[PDB]
Amino acid sequence: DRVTTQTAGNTAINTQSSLGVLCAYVEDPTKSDPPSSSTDQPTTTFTAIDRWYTGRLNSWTKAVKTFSFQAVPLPGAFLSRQGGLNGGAFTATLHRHFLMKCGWQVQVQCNLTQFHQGALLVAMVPETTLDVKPDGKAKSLQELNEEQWVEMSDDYRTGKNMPFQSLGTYYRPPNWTWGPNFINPYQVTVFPHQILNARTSTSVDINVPYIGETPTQSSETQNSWTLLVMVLVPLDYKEGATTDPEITFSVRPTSPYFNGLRNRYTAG
Amino acid sequence: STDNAETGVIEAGNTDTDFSGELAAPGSNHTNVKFLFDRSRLLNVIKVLEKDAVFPRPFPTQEGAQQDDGYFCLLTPRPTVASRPATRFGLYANPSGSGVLANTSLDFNFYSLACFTYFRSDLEVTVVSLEPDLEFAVGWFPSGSEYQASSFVYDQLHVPFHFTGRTPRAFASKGGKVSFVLPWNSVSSVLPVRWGGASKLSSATRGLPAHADWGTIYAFVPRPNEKKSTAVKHVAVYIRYKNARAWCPSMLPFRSYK
Amino acid sequence: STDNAETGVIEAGNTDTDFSGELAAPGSNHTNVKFLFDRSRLLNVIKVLEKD
Amino acid sequence: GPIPTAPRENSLMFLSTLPDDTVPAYGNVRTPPVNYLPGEITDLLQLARIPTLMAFERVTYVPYVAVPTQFDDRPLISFPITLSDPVYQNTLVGAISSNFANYRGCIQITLTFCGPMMARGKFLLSYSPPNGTQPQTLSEAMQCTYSIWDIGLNSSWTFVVPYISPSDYRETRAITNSVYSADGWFSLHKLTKITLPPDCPQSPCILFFASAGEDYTLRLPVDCNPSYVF
Amino acid sequence: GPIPTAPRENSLMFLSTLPDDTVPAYGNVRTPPVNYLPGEITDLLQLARIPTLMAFERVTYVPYVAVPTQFDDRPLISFPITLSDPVYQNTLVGAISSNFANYRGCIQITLTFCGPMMARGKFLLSYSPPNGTQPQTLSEAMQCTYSIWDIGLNSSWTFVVPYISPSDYRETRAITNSVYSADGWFSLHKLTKITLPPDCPQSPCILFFASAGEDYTLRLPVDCNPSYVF
Amino acid sequence: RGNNGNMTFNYYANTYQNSVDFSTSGILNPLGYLK
Amino acid sequence: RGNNGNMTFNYYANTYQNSVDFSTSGILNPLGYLK
Amino acid sequence: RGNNGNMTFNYYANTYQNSVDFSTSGILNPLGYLK
Repeated sequence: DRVTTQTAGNTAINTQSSLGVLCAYVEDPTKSDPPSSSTDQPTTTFTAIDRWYTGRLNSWTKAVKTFSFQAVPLPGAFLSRQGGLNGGAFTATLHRHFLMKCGWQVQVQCNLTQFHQGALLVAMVPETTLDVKPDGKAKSLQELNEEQWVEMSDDYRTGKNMPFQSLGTYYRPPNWTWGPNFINPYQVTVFPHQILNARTSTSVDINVPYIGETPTQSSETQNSWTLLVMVLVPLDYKEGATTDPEITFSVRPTSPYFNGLRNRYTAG
Repeated sequence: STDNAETGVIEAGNTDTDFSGELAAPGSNHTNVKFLFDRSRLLNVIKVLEKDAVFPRPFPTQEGAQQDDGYFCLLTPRPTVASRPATRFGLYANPSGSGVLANTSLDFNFYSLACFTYFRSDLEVTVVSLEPDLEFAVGWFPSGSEYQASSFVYDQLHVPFHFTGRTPRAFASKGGKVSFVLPWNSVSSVLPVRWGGASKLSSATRGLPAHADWGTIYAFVPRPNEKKSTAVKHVAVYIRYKNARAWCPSMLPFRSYK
Repeated sequence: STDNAETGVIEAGNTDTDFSGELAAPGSNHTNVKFLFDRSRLLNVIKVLEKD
Repeated sequence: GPIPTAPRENSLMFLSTLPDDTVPAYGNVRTPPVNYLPGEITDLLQLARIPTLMAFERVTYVPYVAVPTQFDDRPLISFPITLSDPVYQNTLVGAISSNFANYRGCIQITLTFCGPMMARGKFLLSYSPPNGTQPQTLSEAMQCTYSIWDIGLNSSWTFVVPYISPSDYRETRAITNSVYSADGWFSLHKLTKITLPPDCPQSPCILFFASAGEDYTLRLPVDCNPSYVF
Repeated sequence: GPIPTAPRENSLMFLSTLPDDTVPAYGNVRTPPVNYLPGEITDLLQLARIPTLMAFERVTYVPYVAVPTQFDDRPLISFPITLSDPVYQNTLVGAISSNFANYRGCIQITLTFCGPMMARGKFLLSYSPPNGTQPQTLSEAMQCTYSIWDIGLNSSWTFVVPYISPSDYRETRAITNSVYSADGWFSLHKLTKITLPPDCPQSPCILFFASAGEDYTLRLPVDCNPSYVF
Repeated sequence: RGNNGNMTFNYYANTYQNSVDFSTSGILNPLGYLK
Repeated sequence: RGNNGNMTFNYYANTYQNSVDFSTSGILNPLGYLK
Repeated sequence: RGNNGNMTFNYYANTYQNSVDFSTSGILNPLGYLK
């Protein structure tokens, strides 16, 4: 009846105005079986990682144009400490294994009031590469404080700026005009999503199961799911009201598994 | 009818909900995914080998390296360049200047109806000649292998090794056609239409899958090395998915507005 | 696991013998001798007779 | 003894669409199980029946429409009903339909009001079958099929375009405006002006969604257009 | 009357791997019995599951490794796990695997101590899944999967490399070090120095064997490399 | 099933005509649920 | 058995298709035993 | 029926050989009546 409270481990979250919980593809997204591509003893969930982890995004401002977006690669967020996120036990255990698989639960929060106008779209895009710079290297924490909100242009629309394999000098460089990771703004509502606007609610909750091309993926590189936020109607408010609303989100892993124990990972 | 679109789930209705009327009959089921994709189509055009070949080197290749280009074709809907998997489709809008021109390919229909994320299916291949009264053959090897490059001497006549091997080789009569089907042999369970992982643990290129294909194909003339002709020849390759399946929705290309 | 290789006969094991784990499924039987050798291949090249 | 037979005139022909199989080469292969992947798609209608955002011109394109403050009798916005029309171009219904030749069933439209919670107003939605000239006033609009939608607690309102055609099935592209391709117009009318309290932003915005109906159906596949790559 | 039929596009084609027979020419032949020959082989796995000797460099190759007397923290010996690696080249497992494309199951390693009966010592065996850099010290080795083996009455000790892979089946050759070809490293550590009584030879030697596991499996034949003849 | 017209006779065996997944030991349903 | 796809029909007789040995009047078993 | 001589065997299925009308839910008779 618009009041709900979600509990897990030693943490609990509530809301004074809810719209429901969206289950992605199945009746019970939590149910899952151990992987069949490894024969060692796996490591199921323990009570110290059944939690909600919270972080902070950049603030929404009226100067933002339409279809500008922000992205958050789920398994990569912990590893890169984006937006101040820190997993503690989950991060420590993820840094000490070779393989990992798990679903997710996410929720976003905003604090608009009845005197504001605007709308935000929140969706979970699978198998995306919005977190990588055109040169092919992951964005540093300094770049986010400059590109507050990612712009939208024909390059993103057509996937013409994807990661690039240098072709050497024996050939002659061609003209690149299309790629498989394009983004089509008008069709983003295909993925599991909820629409957030000033007049109706202040939070959105989505539940998602595991997906991958193999039963399990490498810990340090898998990027199957990604969180997306996009602007549909630019913000506007009467002069004198509260400005620059804040945004926050929380995440929870479900039915994890691990395999291939080893020492702390180190790049080389 | 009153409803809330913010919930994400909206129940489809009919004319009778708000007005007087009735629902229409089913009709036909031509939208079935299995029935839609079982149709042959052109994939690529390649030359015909007349001697032992040298497989192209990896992409960081500098100038001056000797190899054979445009003789091998990959079996995969994804973009490719220089007989190796790629990530961005290419196009030469100014055919001039130095440098070798890179072969390219793509499956226009498949990516025009690529509404999902993962795919799996068998595949049937066919080849056709583009020259009058030509004799040729076609060879194949599975995903994750390589082409042997050497020859043997019989009666002082060199014979390339690709004549023999325990992986299929087929011959056609004058003006004939070659046809056969292949299984799904990649290590991965499904073929990713779009990907965002990395294969190597470091120095990798994100979004470039390693084994998203069925195999590799090439054509050659059944004659010894001593009969290298003076004119190039070409053939055309046709593929046809069989018993297809899809697994997760996605979005379609962006049709630009003039 | 302790064993003596000098006896010639050694019993094949699995992952579970000394660690926690389980055995894998069979898979396919492409190693069968009868199925392996039934494939054509080149043997020799010879000339064509035009007289006795 | 040999069975005597005579091949027909159609022999050695290669037909792409032939409904039959061919000879195997490398059989006896066994593949990994795929029980672990959820959400298998069985028919593309499952995707055709998901709403998506349309587009309009702000003169250079946006999905929403801004309600003005001036007073005039023309329709606020009106677009034809033809799947090849630009407005449906990027929506899933249009994008999928462009790969076929015929269709049936009822199209569906949805709207959502994203203005301040304190606003109040009413709107009129109408659908006009084909005529010599399209409607241009409320008096004319009232006579056709129409409905009244009022701003309240709930934000969205769905509208269904009935399938009224002189023949079963209809063409999905309009080379010329025969009665079998074009099927009238849709238009939106502002019945009453919006009321807002002092110190609130003006000119609220409204949003559109388009999707297939319950009894929608396609037929007769056709080859696709590759111009997008350029 | 003649049965009318139309041959397909694939006619008069010669396919080496076709799964069917042909016409006989000289039938009705009867051959001697072969009941007297024992030990018929039914599957080549029977031979793949027999241990054999590996090889290393003495700098010019020997199957054993000599235990030094100096003290250092580096692994005594370490080689990768990739069937195309030289160490497995001449062993039966590698030699047979080079003729196929995929594999499953658990590999097996065995050792045997051939030193004087009066010696005593202990060794540590570890297996490290893939990482940015390979292990280089006992502290790191202890964390991975490992076991302790001590010299006693019995001479040999078997070790099993678990099959831990991100996908079913794996490639049997490494054109490039994708996660589907290389699968980490194996290394041996001398936990304690060897103790010998006076007037005994120093630097004992240790021996290696490699074989397939219980649940090993191959798949997808491929043509072989004839370079050995030269 | 599919774009296959024959309904009476099959020459080759199933395991040679098609690929199979090795074992281990109506109206369209909707996608996306709310509770 | 073997790399043979047909499973329904055989035209020629067995003694003409194959050679036979004239009479006189599952899991893999191991090779090499110890007692 | 018609100019069709075969009366024993049909290879392809009916729905692929012919077109069909989807459902909805002797001596010659004369044309033109008087009452």
